[PDB]
Amino acid sequence: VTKLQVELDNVTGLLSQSDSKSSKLTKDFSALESQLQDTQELLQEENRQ
Amino acid sequence: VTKLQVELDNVTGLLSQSDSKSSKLTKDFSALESQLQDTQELLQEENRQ
Amino acid sequence: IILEDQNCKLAKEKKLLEDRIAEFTTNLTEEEEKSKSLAKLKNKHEAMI
Amino acid sequence: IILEDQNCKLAKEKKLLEDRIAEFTTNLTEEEEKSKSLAKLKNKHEAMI
Repeated sequence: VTKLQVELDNVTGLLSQSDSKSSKLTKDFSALESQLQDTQELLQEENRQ
Repeated sequence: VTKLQVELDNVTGLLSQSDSKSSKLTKDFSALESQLQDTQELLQEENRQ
Repeated sequence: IILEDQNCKLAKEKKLLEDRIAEFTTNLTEEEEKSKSLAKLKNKHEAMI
Repeated sequence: IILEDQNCKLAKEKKLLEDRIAEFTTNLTEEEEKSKSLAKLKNKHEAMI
């Protein structure tokens, strides 16, 4: 029971760290979306010029 | 002990769900990262052309 | 028509590569999600084993 | 004249897309084996348990 409780804390910490780590990944995913849209618009506008 | 074992399986599922959410962001991260490479690298050719 | 024929077939390559690169990048990250998800679940078996 | 600029742009994009695909597709092979290998690793603990 104590060993399972210790594993529960590690499991809860792993899932919590994964969820918290996912928030930091949103910046990279969101930054790429804004960068991809800006780069795509720059590449598309470059063809017109 | 028997209850914690079954409860551990349910708690472990949340870790996979949290990891899937964090890993899901990495999936689009690699896709956007690869797309940015084709766009960022193409930007250098745009100025050259 | 000859120039458009080449551009038509060549346009599909740029569209297919751009569409395939998104799936290829996600496919590579899919293994990480399954590996990370299985690794997290496997950690519970390691602590139990 | 417009097709020449569009065809030339698609030519560079198609060349960069194929080159970037190999950089990501190559990692998929290692991730595919690692992800699949990790799947059987979890079963080893279950069988051993």
